Amino acid sequence: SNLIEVFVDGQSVMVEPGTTVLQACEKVGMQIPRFCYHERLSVAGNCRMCLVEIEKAPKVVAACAMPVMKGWNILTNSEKTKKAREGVMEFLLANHPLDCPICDQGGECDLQDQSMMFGSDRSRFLEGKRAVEDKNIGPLVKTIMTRCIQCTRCIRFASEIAGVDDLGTTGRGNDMQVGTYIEKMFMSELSGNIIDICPVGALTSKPYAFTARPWETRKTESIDVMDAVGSNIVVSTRTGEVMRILPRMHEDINEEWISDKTR
Amino acid sequence: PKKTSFGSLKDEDRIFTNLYGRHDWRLKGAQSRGDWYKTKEILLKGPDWILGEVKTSGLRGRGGAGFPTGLKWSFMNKPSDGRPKYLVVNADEGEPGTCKDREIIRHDPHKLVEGCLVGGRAMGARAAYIYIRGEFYNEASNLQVAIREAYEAGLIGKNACGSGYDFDVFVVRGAGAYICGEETALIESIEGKQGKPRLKPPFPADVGVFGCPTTVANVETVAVSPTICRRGGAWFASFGRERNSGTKLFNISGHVNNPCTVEEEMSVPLKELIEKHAGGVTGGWDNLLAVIPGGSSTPLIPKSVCETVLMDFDALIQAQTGLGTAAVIVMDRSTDIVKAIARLIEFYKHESCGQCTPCREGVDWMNKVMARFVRGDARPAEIDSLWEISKQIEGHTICALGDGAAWPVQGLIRHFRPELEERMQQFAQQHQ
Amino acid sequence: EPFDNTTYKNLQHHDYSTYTFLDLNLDLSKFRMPQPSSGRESPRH
Amino acid sequence: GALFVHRDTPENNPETPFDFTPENYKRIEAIVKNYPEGHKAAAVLPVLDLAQRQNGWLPISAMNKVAEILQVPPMRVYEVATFYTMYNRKPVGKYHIQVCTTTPCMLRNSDSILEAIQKKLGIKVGETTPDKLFTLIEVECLGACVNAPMVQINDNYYEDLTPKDIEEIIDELKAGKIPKPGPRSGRFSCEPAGGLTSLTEPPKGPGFGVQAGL
Ligand SMILES: Cc1cc2nc3c(=O)[nH]c(=O)nc-3n(C[C@H](O)[C@H](O)[C@H](O)COP(=O)(O)O)c2cc1C
Ligand code: SF4
Ligand code: SF4
Ligand code: SF4
Ligand code: FES
Ligand code: FES
Ligand SMILES: [K+]
Repeated sequence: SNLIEVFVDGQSVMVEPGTTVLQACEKVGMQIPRFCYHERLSVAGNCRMCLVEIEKAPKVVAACAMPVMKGWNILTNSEKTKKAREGVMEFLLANHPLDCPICDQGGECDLQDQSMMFGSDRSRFLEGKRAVEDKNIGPLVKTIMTRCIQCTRCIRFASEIAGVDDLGTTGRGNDMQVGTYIEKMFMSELSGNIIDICPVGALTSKPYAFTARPWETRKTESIDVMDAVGSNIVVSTRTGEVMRILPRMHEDINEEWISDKTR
Repeated sequence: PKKTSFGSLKDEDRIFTNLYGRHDWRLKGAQSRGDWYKTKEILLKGPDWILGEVKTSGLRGRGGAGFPTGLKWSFMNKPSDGRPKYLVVNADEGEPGTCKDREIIRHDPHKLVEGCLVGGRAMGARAAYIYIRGEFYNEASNLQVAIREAYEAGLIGKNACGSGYDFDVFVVRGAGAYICGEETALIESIEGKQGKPRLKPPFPADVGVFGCPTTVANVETVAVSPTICRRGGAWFASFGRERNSGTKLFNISGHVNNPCTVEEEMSVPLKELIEKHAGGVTGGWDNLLAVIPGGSSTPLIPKSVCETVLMDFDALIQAQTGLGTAAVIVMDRSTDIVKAIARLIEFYKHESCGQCTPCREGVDWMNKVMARFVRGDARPAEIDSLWEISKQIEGHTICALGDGAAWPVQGLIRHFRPELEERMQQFAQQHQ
Repeated sequence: EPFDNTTYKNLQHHDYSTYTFLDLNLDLSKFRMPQPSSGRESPRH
Repeated sequence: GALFVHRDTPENNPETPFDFTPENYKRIEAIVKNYPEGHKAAAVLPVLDLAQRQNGWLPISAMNKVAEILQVPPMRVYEVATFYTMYNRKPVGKYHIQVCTTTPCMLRNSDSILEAIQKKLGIKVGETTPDKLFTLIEVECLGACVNAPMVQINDNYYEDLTPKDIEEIIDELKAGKIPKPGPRSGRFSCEPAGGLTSLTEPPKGPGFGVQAGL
């Protein structure tokens, strides 16, 4: 009907008008790299990791924000696309702390995984690194903000999901710091969910700190009983012990969020 | 048929006739010089007539990009959806080396006010927001006085100039950010948010300030619009090369005998401009090292190119640089070229918004390297690394500030590489 | 009135003060026009 | 020292007294009326600058008040203050000396200006004088590149300076007089120093050059 026709690496896909390059690539099974885009949050276009080449076009476009146009051929595995990803990852890791062994996000980090798949194998950064202060936003979320990649997912979640506008950016440039400026607690019935969306170890669970690693946990899909919503969850168990509760996506109930009590 | 020589603009063909502040800047004086004249007839002729004349003039934006203005202003010429429509005038004037817009605002304010109306009528706008940098307090106050004078005299307001068109002109002051000169960042600063640019699409003509159709224009671009309409576009096209038509305010700064602001015909030879108005280079043309033609965000050119380069959009592109704001910075052979360029990178470091990764981290990374290049604490193989770092910041950023911090570094590596290597090896001998 | 090009006529700014710019905007309020309305007191409404 | 986090102090705390004066509320009402209904947040910057002009700096209470009157989340006001460099989140002197050190002003020996002020006021860049009259900082291009070297003190530009002149400007400020803004060389603005090379002929009167119909 109103569907338009676009090509992803030459294969035709029919997409509704308003669809993004990103969403089009999904319908052929390709996942564009991402750090800032989240399907349930507002588009930001700041990480620049989604950049993808359009054939017969000289500039790479941010797939997360650019609508598809009829006739576009999206080159997800081109040299220009692959070189853009390597450059962005190089900037992301330049000031990133060498904390993977001491970082609870190890083994389930998108920066680690997307560096391995879409990044280089070595560094050419011969300078010093940035260091940031740590910010206390309550007893449930641990902040090691030197690991932040400034994706603003936490800022958007609090404003657009929790309805709390307490997280923001202070400063500009390399010194831009996510936080509350003042000493404040991000206490809410949905506070813990910023831990999941944060793709790095900047925001982590204090109760779960240091107890386990992702690979050694068995995943059990159960249900939450703290309330009557029946939120679908995953129970991570190691050696006959319960280590953490994670959300399991159910569109018609909890989407991909759970309450702090459940968590 | 053809003009193969350009320059020597006669004062009667100049547009900014009080550029130096030697006449009255209030309404009475400006009306003598020709402002606010038959403006009722311009407005009644219609939006299509105003846009058509601006298209014929070949006018291009003086803010930096140089996009054809008439085509840009015609995006807004469309039926209303219910939302208002606004004209935004960019007086942020943040580009280092550039000071043209300060004079227009403070010595010829009423040209700007009249341009808002004529530009606004063409676009269909209901008002104009003139965004002026916060350090231009005295200049901002002068504009408000002028706007009050026009409001009291019926030139702007309800039924302005007796044309049946309602137009209001507001002035909003920034608080200290070069990045607010970027058209989308400027919009967001007016809306009350951090001066961080937007992604395009959406384009400002569809979604702009307050989520309404908007067009962002430079002070010089707007100020010349009334004059183009009275005297005619062909007059404005009579000057300059084809597709580089018009007259341009130039700012000559640096190691010159008489640094100055001056209006000259587009495509004027660069050597003529410096020698004629500015008094030449300190120590003469043979002491010239390099020139930055269009402000910090433009690659430098060495003396070998400065001899025979015309100051227009196209010619400076073929030299691997850009006209930009037409702000000329001149460095002599006594200059430490690397230290000069490094300080510009240090400026882009302090002005990046931090929104997007390649400039938030890359510009810092380039700054740190260039600082070492100054002391020589680097190996010759880091020069080519800096080039690739620059090319990873170019085309991968939201705005053009990153594009504007890579091109300067690319210019130094392109034309002054031997200077970089010579400093490195000297530091190696000293550390023996 | 005779043409004199040897004086700087923009000398008013030597007297401006801290509150000048905002005072003039206050005096300019009466001359404006009715602003347009989105339809809600704020985006948070 | 370039900190973008707030730690409560005896002088700066959410209960530190600050409210606009009755005159400044009327000024606010004009500021808020310049923008469409439903977008009062657009007034954050101008209203914030108003608070700093009344008080001299922006304490944490000042930011909160701006948010309360505009019904804006307090954090969003904190973001604006930190992003923009004209907002003083620490107390500054009665006179705020700003020196442009960018390349065009650096090529014309703006460093000499910076060294002269340091010697006379007995302070290093970024520090405040013991008497709290003067505060020195380096800044970027201030829009007066042809008139370099230049400094801004409060809201006035003093241009085409020389090490002697900037000491004079300080001396006048110390005594009580407020010096005269503008180039301190034998010229008035951006005009070619030695003499005008353009706009020497009388300006052309109205109706000159008008096209056929118009
Ligand atoms: C970092 C940055 C700073 C800019 N500063 C200015 C400025 O101070 N004045 C200006 O007119 N344009 C500036 N621009 C260009 C604007 O983004 C925009 O292209 C221009 O204002 C459009 O006006 P025009 O069509 O009349 O040229 C800047 C752009 C960037 C990326
Ligand atoms: S966030 Fe990821 S890349 Fe960074 S230290 Fe933690 S595990 Fe390593
Ligand atoms: S703390 Fe995490 S979610 Fe928030 S901006 Fe930083 S990386 Fe993104
Ligand atoms: S390139 Fe720099 S200034 Fe432009 S949006 Fe990205 S971080 Fe901000
Ligand atoms: S996923 Fe598109 S810029 Fe981050
Ligand atoms: S470089 Fe100093 S005012 Fe522009
Ligand atoms: K996390």
